[PDB]
Amino acid sequence: QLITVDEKLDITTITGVPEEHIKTRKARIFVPARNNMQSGVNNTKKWKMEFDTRERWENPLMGWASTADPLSNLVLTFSTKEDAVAFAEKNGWSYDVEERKVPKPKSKSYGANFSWNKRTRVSTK
Amino acid sequence: LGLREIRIHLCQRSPGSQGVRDFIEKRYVELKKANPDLPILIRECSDVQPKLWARYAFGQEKNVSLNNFSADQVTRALENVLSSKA
Amino acid sequence: PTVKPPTARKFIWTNHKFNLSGTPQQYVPYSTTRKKIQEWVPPSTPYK
Amino acid sequence: SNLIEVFVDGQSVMVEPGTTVLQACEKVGMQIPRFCYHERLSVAGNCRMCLVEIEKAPKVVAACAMPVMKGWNILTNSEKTKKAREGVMEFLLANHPLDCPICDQGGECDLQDQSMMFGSDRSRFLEGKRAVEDKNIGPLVKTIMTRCIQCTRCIRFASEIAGVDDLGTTGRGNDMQVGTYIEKMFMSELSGNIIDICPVGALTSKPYAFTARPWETRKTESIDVMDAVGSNIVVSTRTGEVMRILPRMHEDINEEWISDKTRFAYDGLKRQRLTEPMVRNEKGLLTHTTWEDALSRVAGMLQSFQGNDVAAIAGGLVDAEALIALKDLLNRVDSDTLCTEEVFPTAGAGTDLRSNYLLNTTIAGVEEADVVLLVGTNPRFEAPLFNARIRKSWLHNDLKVALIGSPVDLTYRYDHLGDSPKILQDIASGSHPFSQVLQEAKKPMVILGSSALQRNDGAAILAAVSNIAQKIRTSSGVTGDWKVMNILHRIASQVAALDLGYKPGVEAIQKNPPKMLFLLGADGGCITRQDLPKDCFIVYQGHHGDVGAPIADVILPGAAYTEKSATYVNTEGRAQQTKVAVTPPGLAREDWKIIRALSEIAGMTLPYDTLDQVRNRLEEVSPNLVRYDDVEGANYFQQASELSKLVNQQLLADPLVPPQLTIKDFYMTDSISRASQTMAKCVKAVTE
Amino acid sequence: RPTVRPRNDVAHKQLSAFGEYVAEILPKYVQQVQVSCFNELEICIHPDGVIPVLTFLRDHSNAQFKSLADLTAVDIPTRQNRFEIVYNLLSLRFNSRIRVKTYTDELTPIESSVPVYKAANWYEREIWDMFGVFFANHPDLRRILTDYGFEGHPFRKDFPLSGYVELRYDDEVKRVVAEPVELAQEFRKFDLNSPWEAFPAYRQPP
Amino acid sequence: GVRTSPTGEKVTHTGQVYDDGDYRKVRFVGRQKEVNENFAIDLIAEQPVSQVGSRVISCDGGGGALGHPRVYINLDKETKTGTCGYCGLQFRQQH
Amino acid sequence: TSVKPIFSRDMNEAKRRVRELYRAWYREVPNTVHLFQLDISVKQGRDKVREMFKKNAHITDPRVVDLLVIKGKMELEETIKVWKQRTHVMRFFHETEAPRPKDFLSKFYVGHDP
Ligand code: SF4
Ligand code: SF4
Ligand code: FES
Ligand SMILES: [K+]
Ligand SMILES: [Zn+2]
Repeated sequence: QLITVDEKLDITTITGVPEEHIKTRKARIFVPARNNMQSGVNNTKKWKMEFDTRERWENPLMGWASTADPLSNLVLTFSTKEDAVAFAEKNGWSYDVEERKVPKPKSKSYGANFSWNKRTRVSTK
Repeated sequence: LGLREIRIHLCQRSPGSQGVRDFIEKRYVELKKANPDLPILIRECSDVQPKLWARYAFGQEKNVSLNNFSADQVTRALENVLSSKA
Repeated sequence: PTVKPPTARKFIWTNHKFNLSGTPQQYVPYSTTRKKIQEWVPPSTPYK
Repeated sequence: SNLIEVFVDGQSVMVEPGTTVLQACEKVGMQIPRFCYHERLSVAGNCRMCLVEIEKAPKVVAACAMPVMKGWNILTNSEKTKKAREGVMEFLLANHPLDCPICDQGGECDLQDQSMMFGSDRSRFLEGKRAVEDKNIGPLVKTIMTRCIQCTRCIRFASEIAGVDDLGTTGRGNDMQVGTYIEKMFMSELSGNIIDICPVGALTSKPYAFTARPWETRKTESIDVMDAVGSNIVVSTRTGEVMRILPRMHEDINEEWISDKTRFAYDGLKRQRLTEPMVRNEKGLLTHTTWEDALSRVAGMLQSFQGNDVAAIAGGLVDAEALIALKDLLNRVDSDTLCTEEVFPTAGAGTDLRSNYLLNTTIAGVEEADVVLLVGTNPRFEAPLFNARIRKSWLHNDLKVALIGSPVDLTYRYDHLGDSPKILQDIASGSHPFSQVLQEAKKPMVILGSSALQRNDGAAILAAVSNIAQKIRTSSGVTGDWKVMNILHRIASQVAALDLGYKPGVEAIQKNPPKMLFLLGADGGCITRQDLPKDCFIVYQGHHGDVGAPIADVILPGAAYTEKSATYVNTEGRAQQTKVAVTPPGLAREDWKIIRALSEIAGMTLPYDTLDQVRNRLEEVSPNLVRYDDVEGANYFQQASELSKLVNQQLLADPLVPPQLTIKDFYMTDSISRASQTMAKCVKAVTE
Repeated sequence: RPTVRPRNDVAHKQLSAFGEYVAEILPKYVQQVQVSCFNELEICIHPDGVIPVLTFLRDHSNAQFKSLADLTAVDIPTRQNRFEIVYNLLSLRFNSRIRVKTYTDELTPIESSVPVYKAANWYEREIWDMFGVFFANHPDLRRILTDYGFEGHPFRKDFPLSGYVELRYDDEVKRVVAEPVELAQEFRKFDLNSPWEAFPAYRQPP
Repeated sequence: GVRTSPTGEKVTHTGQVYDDGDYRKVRFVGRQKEVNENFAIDLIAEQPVSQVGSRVISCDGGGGALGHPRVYINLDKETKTGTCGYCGLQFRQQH
Repeated sequence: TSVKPIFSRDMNEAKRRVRELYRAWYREVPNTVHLFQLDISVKQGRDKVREMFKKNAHITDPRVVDLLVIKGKMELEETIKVWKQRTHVMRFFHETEAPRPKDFLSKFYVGHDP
């Protein structure tokens, strides 16, 4: 037998996260930009959630990068921004949502390289 | 102790800012000539409810809502501020 | 090694060392990279 | 109606005529492998990696170049297609050098990745390999040309995007070599983009060489502040250190390019940094101190002054959060002398109307214009990506460009009307023949450079230019809601400061010299101690010790744009925000927090304690400042043009000369680039 | 073909036939049935059907899955019901395996399957411990693997790898104490995924 | 190529050395700073340039499969030598 | 918006369980202090119990309340059966943790975190 619940889903109290790492964090919800060094687009399909970057300092002994941020490496993956937003809301994180950038359709014509009277004519091949 | 700056916020297309848009189109130039060295910062932004901000000496501020105001009410709200000294 | 001597190299230690832990010859770790950020040094003369 | 039906592995897709096979595949989420093809360059068709079988056709077609025909079924995964890819990959790797461990491309290499995904897993090449000699094309791009695969992307980018026809191919066949033939340096403000578009490690970043591998870098999406274009970037960091800057695609701003200053000046962030608060000692020398002590000294002076006795100057890299915090603090002592370094005429409407000081047409709108008039600007060096958008329209739309000012090389041919400001009056009056071009244009665009407004007759020039833009709009020669008047800014902080109500230029300070002066990253030297009373108390807040710092009484180390989440408004009026890539060094602090902390110690606590609260404050002052990535249109050009006429200024006889006439002037313009050893190498390279 | 795993069509057909058999007999609960290309049969069910479906497979004469090989959970944060509950069962009579899957979220109890398999006792305690899925009517549900008083469910995808707290002996209080985690060397995140698609057969529609 | 600083600390081949006011050099008090004294930059410079009769030469570092991946070095320029990117050996086209 | 309950069908039923759990914890503190030979007082232990309950006073979802009670009962069981050691009980008090400053200025002086 089911019951009726109208409260906004909030699980912050039963996840065990320290209060500091709920209230003071800013989740970033976005589709990663294509790495400009490569033409492949397979890393731009899904939505990601990452958190604000915090201090890294040099370990006195070795010079290694030390951190006190337990979420420094946390990156979550989502099928849609709605799924990402829903996950952020129920976990109590404030977030920013960046709309997906999709390359616009380009008009390509190999023949334009040899135009009779247009600047598109290429001087070399 | 008096006025330091006026700011007018409005939307470019929403009907609620229609009276403010008329005021700017028809009255801002005359108002600017009268108050030449008073900053009247008009800042349009889509889908904001119109508002009139007044900043007085030492950083005190007041805001009056202009939603669904006529161009005349906008004039009146402007005069209520150009003579107030909060 | 008396029948199959090792290959000689200029850089190979000619003098083997045993475990030096606990002695003044012990290894002490440290960062081998130089300072990453240079601070601005204010002028040595007055002008305020 | 117009669309035709094709099939991608049996899946129907409707595409416009002229769509290539490769573009049709990308409509159903299939990325055809490629090397020579780049969607922003002209089609080449030489690598042959894109060969794909068309059902019932015996010959594979180059998908990047072949227009799709109605009813074609493109088999992107057939055995014929796979064997074609394997064969081409085999030829590509036959002479390629076994360089991956020493090659900086390794780990983000399209040759490696497409070899893994589409090539065979072994070699049957039993011969010796080709070896090619390396070319020296300057201090930014390292060439290891044995790795080149002759894709000609670099050649096409240099010719079409950068408008520089220096790269080509010499020789023939297997010995064909990409280069300059002669010893020659590829110094263009967009040169570094060939590193990105080169699919292999043939062209690599010299400053970046050997320092990192792609998999270990952290990517922070951020914004550029080297100019006012607002190019989107990615800051690569590793273990708390900035390693390089990369373009981040944004179709309406920089596309996928960045200027060389944006790309290579980041090394200035590791030099001459302000890491500790400093105060003058009894001997008159700057000495390190605590935050408590430095702010107590500043708060003490602030409490003892009021009104005109306190002033502030904002520099070119200051963010909006700091700009409004400082404005609020000075307002609480009843000061309104909040100034910027970049002048803008306050005559008429001044900064009351946003349309007065914005690039109203937007950057993307240049692709719609049919005539562009440039006045008193060198956009190539003031806004390299804006100038690249003009060239793109010049190349593809046959745009007509006219210029008033010095005949600088713009990488495209334009009509030079002269450098005399009188030409504006002649054009406005119909005497000049080019006024007929503006009348017959359906979408004219008049762009006045902010550098021209730094003259003493700036108001007159702005009035004259606005008069021209008004003659066209009033004449109904244009279309619907097409904005004609434009201001091209070159300073990252300028538009946000104008939105917030700052006073453009330091004229107010020269009128009423203050007793206390805040230099918020102000490093242009517009106001020196010669212009201030003898006992003036100067506070410098910034991230670099450059011009302002050595004359201050108190130094407050702030954060650079890589070290804070801060708001910048580009020349269009688009608000964008950076993200923290690394934290500020030493004891440096976020710039708005310094002012918020100072306000508390001085008894005038500001009403915001967090980044989101200070951003709510920005919305109170200017709602558009929190609409990130949005371009809020500005209207009322007609009211502004009315106020422009009622007061008359005279043009000076000086010709319009931009501050940057040659590439040597491009590299060092702010405190970060002045501190960059890479930019110094660029400056030396082009002057020697 | 020496390097390619050989297919087994006969086992694929048998498992497919049995998968329909189960779906026909328990339509009330079965939502999806699939057989993988390496011949493993999965029954996806509504969570209400855990006990009836598991009981049927254990007891029915043509099933006889008498052994619960394993019981575990998978966290998929993008799903409304983030937790997938996986039962792996073995039939000695018919020398076969079957996988039964259901779902739940952070607040919806699942019926404990201890009545069907006594093996489920500790597996469900581990699922509660590591994922925070509550099982109703469990004889003794409590943490099993984590420290006493440990806060959180480590195997959730949003729980950080190194946790939130770390331990050391403090001489002043003469005991082991827990303090917020600080690492001398931060774990170095690597971005390994190639920007190029590897497996066309699994491409998702745009 | 070990050189010492004014404080006396040996300078490593990566140029590392603690500066005068650096507290971190307290770690060496009563112990020692481990420094390798066979500087590879000085050792490779002692190797003679190899004269060859072709425009292109291949290097695998010596030892066949015990060396490094085999690379081909172009020797067309006469201003400088061809240097192996892996092992630092130098080559020159004779005459 | 129709969901399967855990134990409670509404907040009133849920709050009964909360009160019952609080009574059990309240009565257990004196035994815990003696059994674990704690140096805190019975009042401190009960003040800590109240503080732990009070921080969840804003919950209005009966399913969340049920889980909090479920987890609270598990924690109580670990204490009564002495599965916890002294270190585990004393972790509630953060004795070795230095006072984290709260006001804007204090945080500004020490670092960058908000
Ligand atoms: S360009 Fe790519 S394939 Fe060629 S050596 Fe460099 S990493 Fe290897
Ligand atoms: S240098 Fe790079 S971009 Fe230019 S042709 Fe060679 S592989 Fe292509
Ligand atoms: S991508 Fe089509 S031939 Fe190169
Ligand atoms: K490259
Ligand atoms: Zn070698």
